[PDB]
Amino acid sequence: APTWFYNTTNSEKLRELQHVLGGSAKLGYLTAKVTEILDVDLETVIRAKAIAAYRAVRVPVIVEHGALCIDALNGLPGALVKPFWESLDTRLCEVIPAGQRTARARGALCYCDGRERHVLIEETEGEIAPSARGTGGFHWDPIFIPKGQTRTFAEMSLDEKLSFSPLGRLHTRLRTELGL
Amino acid sequence: APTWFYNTTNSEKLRELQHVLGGSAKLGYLTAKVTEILDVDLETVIRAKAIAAYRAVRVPVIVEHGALCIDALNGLPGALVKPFWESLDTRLCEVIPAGQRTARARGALCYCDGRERHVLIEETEGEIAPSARGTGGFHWDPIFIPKGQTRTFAEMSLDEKLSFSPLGRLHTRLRTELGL
Amino acid sequence: TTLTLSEAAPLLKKEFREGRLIPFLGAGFSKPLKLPDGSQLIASLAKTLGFEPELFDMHGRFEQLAEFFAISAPNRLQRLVYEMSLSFDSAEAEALREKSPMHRALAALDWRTIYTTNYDKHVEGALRDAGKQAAVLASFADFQGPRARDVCEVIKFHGTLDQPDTIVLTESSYFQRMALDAPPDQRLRADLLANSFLFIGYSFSDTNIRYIWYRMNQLREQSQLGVKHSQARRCFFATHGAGLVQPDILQQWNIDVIQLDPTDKSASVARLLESIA
Amino acid sequence: TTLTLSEAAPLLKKEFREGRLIPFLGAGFSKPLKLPDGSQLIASLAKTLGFEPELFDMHGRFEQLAEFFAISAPNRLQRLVYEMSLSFDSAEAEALREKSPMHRALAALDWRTIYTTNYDKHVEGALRDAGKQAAVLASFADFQGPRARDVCEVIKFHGTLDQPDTIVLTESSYFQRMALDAPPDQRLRADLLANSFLFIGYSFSDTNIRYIWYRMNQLREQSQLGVKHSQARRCFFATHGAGLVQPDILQQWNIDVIQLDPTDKSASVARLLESIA
Amino acid sequence: TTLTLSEAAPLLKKEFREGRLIPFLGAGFSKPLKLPDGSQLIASLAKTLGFEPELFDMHGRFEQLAEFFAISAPNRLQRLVYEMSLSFDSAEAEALREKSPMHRALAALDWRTIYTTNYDKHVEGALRDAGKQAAVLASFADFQGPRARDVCEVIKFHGTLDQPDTIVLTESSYFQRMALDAPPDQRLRADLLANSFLFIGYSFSDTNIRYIWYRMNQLREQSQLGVKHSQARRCFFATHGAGLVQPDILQQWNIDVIQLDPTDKSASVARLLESIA
Amino acid sequence: TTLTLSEAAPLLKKEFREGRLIPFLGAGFSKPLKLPDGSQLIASLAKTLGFEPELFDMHGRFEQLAEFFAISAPNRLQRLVYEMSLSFDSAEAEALREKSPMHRALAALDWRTIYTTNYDKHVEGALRDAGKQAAVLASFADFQGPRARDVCEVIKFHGTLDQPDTIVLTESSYFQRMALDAPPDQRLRADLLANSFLFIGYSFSDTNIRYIWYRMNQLREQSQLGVKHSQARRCFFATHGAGLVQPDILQQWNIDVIQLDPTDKSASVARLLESIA
Repeated sequence: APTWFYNTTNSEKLRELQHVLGGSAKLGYLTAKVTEILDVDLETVIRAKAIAAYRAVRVPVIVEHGALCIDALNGLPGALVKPFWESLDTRLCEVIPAGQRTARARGALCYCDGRERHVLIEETEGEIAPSARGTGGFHWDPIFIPKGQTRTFAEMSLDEKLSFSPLGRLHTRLRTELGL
Repeated sequence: APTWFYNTTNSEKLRELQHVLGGSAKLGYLTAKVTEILDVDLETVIRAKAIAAYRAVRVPVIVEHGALCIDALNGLPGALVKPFWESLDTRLCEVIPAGQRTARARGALCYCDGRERHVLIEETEGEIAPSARGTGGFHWDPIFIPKGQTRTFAEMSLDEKLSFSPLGRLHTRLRTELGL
Repeated sequence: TTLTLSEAAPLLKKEFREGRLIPFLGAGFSKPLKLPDGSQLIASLAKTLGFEPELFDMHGRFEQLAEFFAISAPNRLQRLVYEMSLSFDSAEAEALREKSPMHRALAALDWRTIYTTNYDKHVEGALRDAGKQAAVLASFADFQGPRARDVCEVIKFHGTLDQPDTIVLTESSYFQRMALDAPPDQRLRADLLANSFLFIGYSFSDTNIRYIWYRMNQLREQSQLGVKHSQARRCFFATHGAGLVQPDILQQWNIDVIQLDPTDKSASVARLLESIA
Repeated sequence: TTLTLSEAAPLLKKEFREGRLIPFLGAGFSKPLKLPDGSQLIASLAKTLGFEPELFDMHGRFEQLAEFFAISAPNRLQRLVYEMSLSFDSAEAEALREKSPMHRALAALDWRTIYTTNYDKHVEGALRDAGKQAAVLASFADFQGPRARDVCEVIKFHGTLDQPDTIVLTESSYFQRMALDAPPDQRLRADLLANSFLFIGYSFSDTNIRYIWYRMNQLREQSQLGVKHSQARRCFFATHGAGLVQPDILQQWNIDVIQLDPTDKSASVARLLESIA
Repeated sequence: TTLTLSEAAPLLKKEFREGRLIPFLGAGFSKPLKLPDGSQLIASLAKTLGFEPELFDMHGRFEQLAEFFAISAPNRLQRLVYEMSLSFDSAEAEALREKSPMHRALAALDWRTIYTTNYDKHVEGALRDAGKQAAVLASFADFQGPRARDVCEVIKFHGTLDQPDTIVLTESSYFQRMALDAPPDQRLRADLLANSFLFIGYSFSDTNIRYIWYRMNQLREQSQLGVKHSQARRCFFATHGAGLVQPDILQQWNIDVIQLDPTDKSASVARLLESIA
Repeated sequence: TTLTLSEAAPLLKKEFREGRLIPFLGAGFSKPLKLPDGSQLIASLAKTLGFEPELFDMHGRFEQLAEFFAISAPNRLQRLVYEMSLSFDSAEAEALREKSPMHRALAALDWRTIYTTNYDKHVEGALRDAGKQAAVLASFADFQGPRARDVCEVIKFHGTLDQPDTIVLTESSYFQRMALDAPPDQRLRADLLANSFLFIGYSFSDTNIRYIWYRMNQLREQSQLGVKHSQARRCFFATHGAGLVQPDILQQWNIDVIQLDPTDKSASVARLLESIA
């Protein structure tokens, strides 16, 4: 029987997690729907999802949230990844000016056993792409290019993305802290 | 004693309301803090504030919400007026391209007696200003110019703004429907 | 302070071999049957009174909104019991009850007494699907009727839909059942002296089963007030999310909390009932 | 002394154009819905009391056997009302009600008041299938509720299955409805002063509708005891087998018998209701 | 729930010593007199109207066929009352009444009030054969006439053949006696307050005495609606075949069923009336 | 079905002139005193057990978290009662109590009995500020002590902070006060026979005062079970947001809801208490 339960609702975030932490016998998987807080700060959102998800499942839970922060939009989308994705899918590469393209992709995990929350945050500095390129990802992976490469996240494979994406360094940190 | 109670938290929305509907003996004023739903659609937000505000005060309540919809941002900010105002005060006139400036200012009232909600929506078509001009308004009134004028909302007086602003035509409709 | 599936399996088996284990089934036991909520049913009946369905739900709890029908429009309360009988006991709910592993694992055991708090017939009908006989006990006329000793007695603790005057659904009816004077309550007063209880399908925020959990403990302590204090049989409460504070409270009410696997709700309850066999 | 289909069609049309025709629908109107008998249902409930089903039917009429459940085993009488509500108002009975030409021809007319004596919901539900609004009137709380003047009022003369305390099915309940003190009875006392009635779906050997046929005539004659005797509107009774003695008795009770074609029962009633249009 | 002969004998004797037992005699009491049926008499009168006797009986009950003579050929209804008076009160019926043990055992007791529903004179004539005086009470002029207190008052509940306008034989006359407004009905309203009744000579499928059995119980309960509920005197119904469901219904109508020996019908009634002495 | 300020003012004045009005004061009456929540106090004590304050509040209600201290760390529960006594009865809370218009308008009237459910001393201390004498009644030793008849008796319904063993704050202590066996409960049993109650400072979602509202109505109806039903004095509940369904429920519990002005909470309660004078 597991000890920690990862709660997610996106079907592709689950497939990338189980590619990395799928063999661990002490990680379970739940799909409880919790009411998403909306805020620009990633530290605020991920710390409030852990209360909202512990109330739903009442087991030691792990939650996840992402953020895209563009310097042309002065920190927006931020942790508002739901209302921009429901309005600008990948047309968000058009609505920002073409002179300054730099942005930062950020991710956060928070695990809560009921007594205390612990937040892990990674971050990748990159720059937004001129047009949407690629299929293999979720939410903005066709329009984000990390610093150093010429290639987007969705143009990469799954092993290539998790060596650059923020959610790849978090899942290695989550393995060693929880002993998964 | 009043019959309908207008619930608001902004201190300048209250001062404009009482300039118009201040003499009515059957309108009270409440400042209960309710949890703001965040969504792009104005019809969704104002219809969910009326449930959230009736739960707080339990009297026949009137709520209010505004929206700014820019065509360059494809409907954004929308009814997300809180997270953009906490990030782009009036620098939002810079982050959109300078070729296409058109936008629509929208407002909505919803009154709920406990049995049924009724939504009133007005709308003003205009275009965003190149720089923030004016002091007399709230939330985006220095950077919005209506169609026809050369002058922003915050550059206008209070009587001039309420003959152009969406919240001015709503308060005249609210008087005749509720008999205030 | 929380048992697992494998730890609680020899504890439940020891109570069952000597015939001292009684299930106490809640609304979560009828969850795989895909029944309507009842709060959705009472909201759609409020359209005739001028309420929007999301607005009528705002004015109180479900038993409080049923109190409103009991005093202001009594023909809509009888309409509510009518269309729950068409919905909770429909032919579609029977077909899901045939293939439900929770209801098959319940009927695979030779119980003597089964308690339930839900109004539908799917606790007895699980026993009829296994070829076993069941006796419904809800009113005074049910206890007076004759039956054999082999038949499992299923006591409807809050009434049955075929006897609409036994339904405990109005808020005032929940308050007057706190005195424990109903015929299901008087049967509970004698069964707590000898038996251990297996509570399945409740939440910690119910506030009605919590009074019953308190009052059972008070009646055990009152039954040994003059004699020396002897140790009683432990009761059990199967949960998918136990929390961190509530299992310690339940332990002082003679109830041990069993943590079931929360990934599949229906399968983990079925593995609990099959470990008793 | 018996009207045919073509002879009674201008007589019924004249009463309908001035809004003075009220249908009075019996158990034969729900015949195409393929409902259970009720006497078959009460016989299968007697197996728990030790009766064979053909032997329990021997000991009296259906209302007399329901009297036996009302006094010796009251939980089986509530079981009978329960499983009639599952059977008479099932989804299979609604699907036959969609395609029934009797129920379509009834709902094609703008009635003001429809009386019925059967417990099922298929008189109102025929009006809901035609996009029309209907108001069920069975208890005192139904009359007190508000409604528009356009809505056809369907008075359940012997109760409705969603209000189980209004059901007139026990023999003692039939005897106390002979005093005419129920809210459907008080509405009938005022409607016989102004309206003509169309009785559809009864037999001559019913002995309950015969008392109602007598008592309506007595209340018409009592309402003109001091004034000069004026001529009243004729009532009507549609039959497939009229006989030879019974239509002469009914004529003195202000009721004219209409002979319908007995080859197809459902079609000849539908041709009667379409000739009114 | 059925008394025998020896069990009901001290119960009937206790009511008779204090003068609170009234016989209520039916058509089965005139069975040993070998009278014509009346349904045979009404069928032979239908030959003049073109009916075969087996075909005229097909079209309804006896009171319904007498309704047909009351409205279509009134001279044949008066012919029916005429030739029942020649047949039911003939000299051959008096000679069988001399030797009948039922009529001798009835007249051996000093009754105060005897009710009967049959039209013939053989209830009073049994008392005249024992040297006792009887007073026939059928119309308003009979009650107004003077008499002594020693004389047993025999109330003809459905009229007498010597007063043909008091005969209750038409179906409409049976329906208007359900309101209880006749002078025999008003006497029954006061006698049920103080007396117990002995019903002899009826069947369970009569449907006219069943309304009287219901309405007597309703008038006893209505007479103690504001005061505390006191226990009333039990009524009695002597039967040769009691059945299995009908005696339980009669017990709630304050009537205890007495099973008599069905081998000889006339002897077992005579042993009942002699056990009262 | 909701009274206003001017409508309820002659109703409260009529009860007060004849000395039959008792205030029943809740936690909302101590709202202008700026006291700590208690849920904030119990969360900061959970830091020593390893809980974050927002995480410890997640695991249940306030009385349920106090149940956890009563059984797992009893020295922290006594710490909670200790630092509520330093906070609820501080010198800063007394200074706000001097200038509070709610507490001045309460003490301007000559009450005979005042009930309160909050633990602080500010109900009696309002009477001491007006130069009046008050008698605290919480334990058995308080009732046994002598006092004059002029002194207003303030009954602490859930205990007082100077008698820490009288505090009703643990969840198990709330459940055992539902039996009504405490000395404040026995005083309430006699005062509901003669008095009307003014409930000030509660919410409709309290679920503890709702049981008290139910149980007072049940004890009034039980006190007139054999005699004729007479009309009782109406109780009152002052509210700032009444809602739409809950005032109809409260009317059947002999309680009329008074809508106060929600713009200023403290002023509208003060205008209510001054209209009684």
